[PDB]
Amino acid sequence: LVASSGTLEFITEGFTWTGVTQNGGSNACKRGPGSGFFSRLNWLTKSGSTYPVLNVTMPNNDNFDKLYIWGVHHPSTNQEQTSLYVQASGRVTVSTRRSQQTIIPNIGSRPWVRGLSSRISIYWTIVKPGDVLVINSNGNLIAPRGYFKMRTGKSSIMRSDAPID
Amino acid sequence: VTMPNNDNFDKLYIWGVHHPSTNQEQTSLYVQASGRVTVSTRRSQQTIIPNIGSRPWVRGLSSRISIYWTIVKPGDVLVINSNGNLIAPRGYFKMRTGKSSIMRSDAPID
Amino acid sequence: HRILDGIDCTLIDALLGDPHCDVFQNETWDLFVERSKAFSNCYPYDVPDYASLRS
Repeated sequence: LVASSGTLEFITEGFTWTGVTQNGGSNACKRGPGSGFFSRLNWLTKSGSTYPVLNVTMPNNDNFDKLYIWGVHHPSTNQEQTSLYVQASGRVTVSTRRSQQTIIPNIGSRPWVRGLSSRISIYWTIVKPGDVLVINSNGNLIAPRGYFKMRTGKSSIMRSDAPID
Repeated sequence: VTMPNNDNFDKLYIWGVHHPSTNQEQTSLYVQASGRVTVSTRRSQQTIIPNIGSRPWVRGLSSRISIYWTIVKPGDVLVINSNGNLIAPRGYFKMRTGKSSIMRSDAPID
Repeated sequence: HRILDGIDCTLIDALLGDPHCDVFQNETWDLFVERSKAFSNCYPYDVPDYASLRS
């Protein structure tokens, strides 16, 4: 989808996420002398000892298609879910006026990849002009920090190992 | 329920899974707060879990319903057991074999 | 060919029981024409794999 358009225009929208600690990260992924996290995503954790139901609205009043990237966190065990979220069983639901997609978080053990034993599933949702994006979840929700423009062109992708001259 | 197929043609049943907007709509329409729809046959098995979530304002309402079908062969028996968010079919359709298709168009008919 | 005119309903709207397609009761055809100005004025639905059930 992005290789057909060929752009990385990350327009930072005015997302409103209240009652939730933002900019969460880990010790394995570092940015400089300190720790780091994803720059295009926002890892949502608990805010103290209270994690309420999140409700956002993203209207599309432009003349181009929007592409949002949201993730579902998969902890390694039940101890990681209770330490990052208040509710032990979350559910991520991202729907629009023409589509509806719900991804259930799956608690399970993962192999040792880059020191960590946890992963995150990635699912996308394309918003049409005139649609309103409603993202409501009760746990394991990763919030997007922007979107991309779905341009129409003759672009593609190609795996290669040759140098550029 | 049990739906035997003692005919000589394929059957097509249409069943839905209701998706309420919140937990208050589930308890007001159903007794159990967590349902599960399971429609299986002798050769296939499909289970759709109801997903409680908020929907955008479409035609005044903020709830939707997922649609999944199940084709019943002659000789099979359709068993539909569920504990909530179940939409029951009132009939079926005959799966005829022909050269028909669909076409999106805006031209008038003369 | 027996051409059917889906003015107020699509093919999925006639299969689910939309009240705007009451004249298509037990109606057979050869080609269904879906208009671009078609809309739903009932309980909203979602069809995962929309090209699977319509074909």
